[PDB]
Amino acid sequence: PRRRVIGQRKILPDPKFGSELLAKFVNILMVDGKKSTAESIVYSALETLAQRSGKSELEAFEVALENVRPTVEVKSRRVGGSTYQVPVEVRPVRRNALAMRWIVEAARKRGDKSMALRLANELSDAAENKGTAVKKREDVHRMAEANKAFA
Amino acid sequence: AKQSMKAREVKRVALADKYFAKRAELKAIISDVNARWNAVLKLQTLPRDSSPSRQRNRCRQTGRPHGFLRKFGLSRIKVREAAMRGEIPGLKKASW
Amino acid sequence: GQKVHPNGIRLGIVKPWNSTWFANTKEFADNLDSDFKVRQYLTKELAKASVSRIVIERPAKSIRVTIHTARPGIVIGKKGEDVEKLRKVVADIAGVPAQINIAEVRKPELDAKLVADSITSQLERRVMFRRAMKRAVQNAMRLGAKGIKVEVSGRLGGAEIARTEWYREGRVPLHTLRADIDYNTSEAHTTYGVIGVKVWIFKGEI
Amino acid sequence: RSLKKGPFIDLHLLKKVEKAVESGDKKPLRTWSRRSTIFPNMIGLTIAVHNGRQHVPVFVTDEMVGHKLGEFAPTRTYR
Amino acid sequence: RPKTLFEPGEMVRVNDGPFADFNGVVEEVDYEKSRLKVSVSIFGRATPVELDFSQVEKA
Amino acid sequence: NQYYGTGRRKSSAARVFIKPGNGKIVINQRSLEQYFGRETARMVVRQPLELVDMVEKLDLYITVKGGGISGQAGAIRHGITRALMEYDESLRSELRKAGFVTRDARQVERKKVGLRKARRRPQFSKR
Amino acid sequence: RIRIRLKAFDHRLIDQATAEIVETAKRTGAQVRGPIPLPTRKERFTVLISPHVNKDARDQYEIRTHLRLVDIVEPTEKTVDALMRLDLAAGVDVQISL
RNA sequence: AAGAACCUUACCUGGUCUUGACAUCCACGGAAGUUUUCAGAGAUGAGAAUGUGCCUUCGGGAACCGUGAGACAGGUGCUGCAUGGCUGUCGUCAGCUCGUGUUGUGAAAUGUUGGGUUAAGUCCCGCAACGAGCGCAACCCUUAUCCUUUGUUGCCAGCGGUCCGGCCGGGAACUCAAAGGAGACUGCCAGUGAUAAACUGGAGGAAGGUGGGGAUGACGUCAAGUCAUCAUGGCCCUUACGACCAGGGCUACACACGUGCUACAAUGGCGCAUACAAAGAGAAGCGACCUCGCGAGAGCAAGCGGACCUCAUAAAGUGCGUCGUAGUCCGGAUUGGAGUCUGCAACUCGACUCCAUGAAGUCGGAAUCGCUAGUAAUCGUGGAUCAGAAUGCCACGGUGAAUAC
Repeated sequence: PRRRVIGQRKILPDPKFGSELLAKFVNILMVDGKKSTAESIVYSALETLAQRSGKSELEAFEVALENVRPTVEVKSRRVGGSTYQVPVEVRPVRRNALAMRWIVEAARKRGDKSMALRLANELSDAAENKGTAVKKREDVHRMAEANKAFA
Repeated sequence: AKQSMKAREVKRVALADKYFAKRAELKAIISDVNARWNAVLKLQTLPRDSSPSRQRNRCRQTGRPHGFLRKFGLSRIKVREAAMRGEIPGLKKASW
Repeated sequence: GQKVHPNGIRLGIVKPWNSTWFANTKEFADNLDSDFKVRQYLTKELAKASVSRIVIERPAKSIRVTIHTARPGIVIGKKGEDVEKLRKVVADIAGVPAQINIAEVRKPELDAKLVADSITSQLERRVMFRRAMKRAVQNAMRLGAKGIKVEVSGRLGGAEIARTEWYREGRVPLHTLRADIDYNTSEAHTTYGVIGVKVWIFKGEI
Repeated sequence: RSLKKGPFIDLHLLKKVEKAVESGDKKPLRTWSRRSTIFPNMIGLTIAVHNGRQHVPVFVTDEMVGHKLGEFAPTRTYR
Repeated sequence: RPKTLFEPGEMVRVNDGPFADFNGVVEEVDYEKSRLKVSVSIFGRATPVELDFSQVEKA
Repeated sequence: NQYYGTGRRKSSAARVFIKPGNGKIVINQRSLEQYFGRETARMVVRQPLELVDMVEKLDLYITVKGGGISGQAGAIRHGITRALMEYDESLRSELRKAGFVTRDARQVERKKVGLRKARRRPQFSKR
Repeated sequence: RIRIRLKAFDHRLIDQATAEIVETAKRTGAQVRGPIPLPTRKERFTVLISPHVNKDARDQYEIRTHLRLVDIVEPTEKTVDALMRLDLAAGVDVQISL
């Protein structure tokens, strides 16, 4: 804000696995205030992915977020017509935040029949660097590098 | 003031008890059959104008048919006029 | 209309309400009719007597009318000669036994409605409004309450355009809820039309 | 739409139907009411239904089984 | 108490209620539950009180 | 003898009576896992008791009404924290750091005239 | 047994009305229980404020009708002939159920 | 406009009335009232009935009814650029003035500003200005915590006894309910700042820098809206711009625009079972229970003018079975047939129920709106108006975010 900086309302760990990142994940994925239906699809997709892939439940979303975790962000420095994309090292809160927003938007975009399938497919395709969220991450880095007038 | 609406309404009040409210129940029992017979025609001879359905609720003071409130017997600007000047008992502002 | 109205909030917390009677809501309207049908009458009859404040309470089987005024004598009369005919018709319009009590109050200029009707009576007699307004505020502030203002509006000075004019002596904290402020309105009438008078009087605090 | 237990025919118009049993078919009758129901005992009448500005002469037939007089009276106007 | 049968609009006397040594009128009667809805005009206002048939006498 | 705590969460109301015994919880004359412990708000009631490790020490008889699943569990949460005075106060001093001793001031804001709800304003025209 | 029920328009009028109702029965000699709260009714009224053009502005008023229940336990001869007629509470609608 | 089938209704087509539909006053005769007959769409004209009560100094009142006459009454007629009153709006942004003193021939200037600080003309320092008034915080209401008083129509922890029903002793502890108090006042410490105001962190506390929300909108502005809520100057109508009655219009249709609601789906559709509310209203009322009809609803039929009785079964949620990306078991438009409820009466122009029909629509161009935390979003409940009729207005709660570099 203008008068002072304000950090968004802090959250507590999730009731099932005790992770503060999964709490933010289910909150962003939630629709119409129905947290129960949201976490039900998140846990169902995570369990089906951990069973299908054969990896641990921790790495089933940590490596999937890691492949969509950016290392640079864009600053609007006005050089290219009152807007620009100067690159700078992303802060950790923003680093995991942009990754979650992209993988959730990719799950919304995916054409699979069930949201559990759309999420388990984006989570699978992300970790092998082929998903839609990977395309989003590997397009902004190119645009930021192309618009690197300053650093 | 528009004396017409007040005159019509005052006339309908007395005439809606002079003919209606006593023989209307007979129409409700016979015409809307409860246990066609020919006794129904004699109960449709009531006055068309004097019917309670025609009666429109109006303000006690000015006869305004819109904005009326049945409980206080006045209109919203009349309730506001008395309410602001402290003439309605305990009608304090709502500030919860 | 942005200015705050004091009589809707002062009578709830610091001042007592002008209608303390309790009645049933299911028959409130008819009772309200009988309540208002004598307040117009008392306003008409006590126009020559210059009424200052009335508090009427109707328990639904009797009606207690309490009246304040400059001179209780003209209203009561010699031993009750005048007041009996007023009580008779009030008891006939309301249908219940009327109890009328006129209280003696020294210096009635500290009440808004008295000064309001006084200026209104001076506007029908065609005398100057500025001198009438100045005396109405001057011989009320020096004699008592810590603040008074009178805002007249409407065809002032015989002009063909709308205007406002007002004097303010002392201080009137109108947005202060604990302030005891008496406020009434009065509409005069002349050939130019209706003139609106508003008077605020601030006596003290709780 | 219509009355539940029987066709409501207007009182004065019922008097006109009773006088029509004795007087038979006649010239168009300009009445003001439109709240009457059609039935087999009403076929053959040549009454004129009111429509504000004018009175439309309607001839009753079998095809008007549940309609009222007001469904044949032009009140509004088209361009 | 005598005069066990009552009728609407008749004056009675309160004996077992808080309004003893005073009279009043019954606005509504309930013969089914045998309860009298009597009002006492005290302080200028109506005061609904419940009375039994056998406890009070007709005036 | 008994250890009591009321607790409230925005619409709900509970009476948490802590009696010595087994580690089970009785809520509305029914078990914990049956009512909602296998679904939403499963372990929020356990967060005050997790810090002190009272696993089989005290039985809780609770009667709660009002609100919904979260509201009832929040009333049970504030009831347990209010009823945590059973022994010496050296354990609630660490429970304050967790943030459950504090009564939440998060309550619904009223609807206002001209608005569809608490803060939503009607759509403004483009021109 | 004497289920007194009071109905008033002000919070500082009904507790004072039931103060004499408790004192003029407790002192003379009877069995009396304290006043039951009996929840206050809040009646709201929302009306349009402007006379000729008013789309989203309204003025909101309300009335709080207070209630009380004394419920005298034993109707002894001392309280039957001394309880009422002395409070002068004209703004309290008393109702009594036996 | 917080309710247009007639009425409402002001507007229109026809039928009528002129001291009148409403009011003061004069004269004359008649108790008022309750009856029906013919004609007309009715307003209404034209007859046949019955009664003559209370009570007066019998001048026969006091009530009312009919006729006649003038003074007159009446108008939601015109003008919110002749007005009162009320209201939107700038804007709850922190501003706006009065006494002296002083300066300039004077309009005017200072005060009303330079430095910190806050939401604030809030406070302090500095200082040719010193003081005061309106406004802001401030006194009001609710919420967040505790104590005292208080237990029926509300409740059942420590206790037991039975219809296993708080139902009954008892407790009145306490869920809840409602009066009176206490508590938050930069107060406690440290640091910073000027040693002043003030700021940051920590402790206590349920809550620290007006804890959260609401009410309350300065001097003034738009000749802003309302002669149609009412009042009112001037002007106009007066066997007519007045008044009554039936029907019609206010709902039309080659169109444009605003505010809203429902959709385009497997996050969901259908079917069964099941858990938890708050705020209100209710006597020509809410209408249990029982029976009939698939049903909308009808008949019979308790309780209460209200923590008792009813509206009222809270819904999203959660378990399974079904359908698998289709113009589909998505979504329902339009139309026909057959009914129910209110009301003289559903007639252009109403609600709801049953059967049949299943348009458009694949998240929408340019553009644009609302929201900083219990908010946005989503799902239900009640109320005003209401003979009977809301996706609008007002109010209440369930779940409950995202994001601020």
